[PDB]
Amino acid sequence: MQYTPDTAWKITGFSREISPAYRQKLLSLGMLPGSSFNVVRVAPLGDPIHIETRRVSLVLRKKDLALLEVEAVSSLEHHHHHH
Repeated sequence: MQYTPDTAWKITGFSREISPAYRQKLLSLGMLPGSSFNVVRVAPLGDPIHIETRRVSLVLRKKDLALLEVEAVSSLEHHHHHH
């Protein structure tokens, strides 16, 4: 139950073992870590991990997810604009 259809994963950064292709993609986009993303769905049949982010959609293999540094979020904090 490591991967679920609804999970808020925090993005900390890519691992060293990470491939040059994926790593380069981070360099190409100025949207580097520092936020969280939700999983669109998880295929137990044996398909890669499909994830969606308000920024863009992307799919990575299970191994790729393990390599990427991620952390679960449960802080649950909100600020009031006024009053």
